[PDB]
Amino acid sequence: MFEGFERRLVDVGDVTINCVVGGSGPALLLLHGFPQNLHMWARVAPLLANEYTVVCADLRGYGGSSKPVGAPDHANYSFRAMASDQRELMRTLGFERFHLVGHDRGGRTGHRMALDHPDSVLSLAVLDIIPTYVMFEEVDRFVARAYWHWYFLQQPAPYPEKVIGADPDTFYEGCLFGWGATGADGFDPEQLEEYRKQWRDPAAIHGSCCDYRAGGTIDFELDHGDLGRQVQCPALVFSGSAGLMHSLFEMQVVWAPRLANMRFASLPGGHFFVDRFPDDTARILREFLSDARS
Amino acid sequence: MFEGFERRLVDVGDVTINCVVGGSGPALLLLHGFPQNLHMWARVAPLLANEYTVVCADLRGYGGSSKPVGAPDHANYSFRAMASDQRELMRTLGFERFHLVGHDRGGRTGHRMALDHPDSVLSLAVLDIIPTYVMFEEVDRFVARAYWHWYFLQQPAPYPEKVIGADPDTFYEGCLFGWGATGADGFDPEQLEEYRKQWRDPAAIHGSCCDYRAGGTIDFELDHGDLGRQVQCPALVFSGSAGLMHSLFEMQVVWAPRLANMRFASLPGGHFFVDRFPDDTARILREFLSDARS
Ligand SMILES: [Mg+2]
Ligand SMILES: [Mg+2]
Repeated sequence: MFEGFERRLVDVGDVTINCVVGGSGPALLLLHGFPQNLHMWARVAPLLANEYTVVCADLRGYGGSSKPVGAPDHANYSFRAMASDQRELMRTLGFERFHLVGHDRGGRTGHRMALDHPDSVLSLAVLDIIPTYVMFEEVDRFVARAYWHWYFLQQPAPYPEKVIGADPDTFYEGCLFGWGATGADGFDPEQLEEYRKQWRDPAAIHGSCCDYRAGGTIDFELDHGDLGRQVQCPALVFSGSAGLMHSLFEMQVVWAPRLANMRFASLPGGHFFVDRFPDDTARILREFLSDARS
Repeated sequence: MFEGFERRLVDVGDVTINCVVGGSGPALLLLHGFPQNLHMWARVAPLLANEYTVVCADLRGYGGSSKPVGAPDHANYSFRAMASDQRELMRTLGFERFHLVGHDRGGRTGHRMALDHPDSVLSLAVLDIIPTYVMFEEVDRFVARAYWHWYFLQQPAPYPEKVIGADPDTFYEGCLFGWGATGADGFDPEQLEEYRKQWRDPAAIHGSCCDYRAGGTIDFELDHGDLGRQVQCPALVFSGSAGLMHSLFEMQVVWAPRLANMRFASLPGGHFFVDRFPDDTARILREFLSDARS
């Protein structure tokens, strides 16, 4: 995978970020989510590398990046800290400004990065997510059941860590395959093994739990404080139209207040649509990036 | 434990209910909750047996009672089904009417039994619970985090079953001890070993998960249909004042619309106060039962 891309472990502040870099053209940072890592972009990145310098990076707590022990207030795993790492990675790789695409946690990191450092983000695509603030503030019995892990993973360490660690493949496969009878079909075998191998690392089990602890505390408070602001660069809300999120919330409604320049796109898949629709994901991203740059 | 009590496995229809019976005087049925069984009453029952014929029974899906495979609609684990079993158990043991005390799932079973067969329940004590309907209709980010298991346990079989199955002791200890520093202290070793035998039983892991799946579906719907109806017999709302519940809800507010004759009592413990305050629990239940009968 990532034939021809340079593989780099870059020290940024107090953590090291694992990434692959390939291509030429404007920089494009692709950030993964849970329970995955930069390998979710194994097919999409090579397709866009004919026009962009594509960087796929692992968020702190995931894949090959540092996984520090979470602080009692979880602040070292807020999206502000996660975004800072990635923005500094890009600056180190020589890119002061860059386009950003983020799925799941990576989209949340991107949203926070655009609010914290508007000048660094040329465009923002958030894949299959609604704002973290809305997820919690408007939770109801249906949202809490669908997103049960948003609450289980917030339990104090080391409880989720020990429960997950007793059989991580079973635990994460549930988060990845979800409950449809299609469920595991469609994942590329090679990318799926990268999710498996990397998630069995107890330090990554811990780091991802800390990301979720922060989400419901520090991130929620930071997001609350920024409700009077909008992301100003061109933005794309890109959803899996056959997924649970597209079904419980209206994209326009939850995002319009956060994005000053918003476009929409969807593919007929679920939350992990990038895994099943690599080529079409690359196509939609390329069209949006072209629109953004115009 | 339960010295002098008779052990009975009683067929009530399509399930068999495990119970112990002791004492003399009016019938008193004590129903346990999650993640426990009739042994949570090992100290309280002998104290009350000097004035009541005390029956401590295992709910279907728990302890030594039948644990059928959950139906796709979870109806065989509704509180209506669980209540029917216990009312028939009492009738078979010779009692058409009895006092009822329930903690956690057992209190939910009791509320539903009083709504479905008011003439069979002479008095109803609900221990450390607020109504199922409220738990779900008024959920917010704090409630969902505190009662995360109400959402994890609703995930489709066999997922929670396999996650829990990999390390039952770690999973249920977190449910029983909680996150506080004095979490594990103060549980009687003998009673704890009986809860543990259940924790490790795959059929009980499944049964309890199905109880939670029904609670969020069939039970919520049945309860919705009965809003406005109040149980008429004397009732006691008995809570652990040092616990989470007492902290997020007001007992008066959530129970008043459900109980026409309501009294209150509390002990300075958490959700599992019965384990820590057997003598005082019996004292309070004795005082309430006397008041009820008078
Ligand atoms: Mg976070
Ligand atoms: Mg039930």
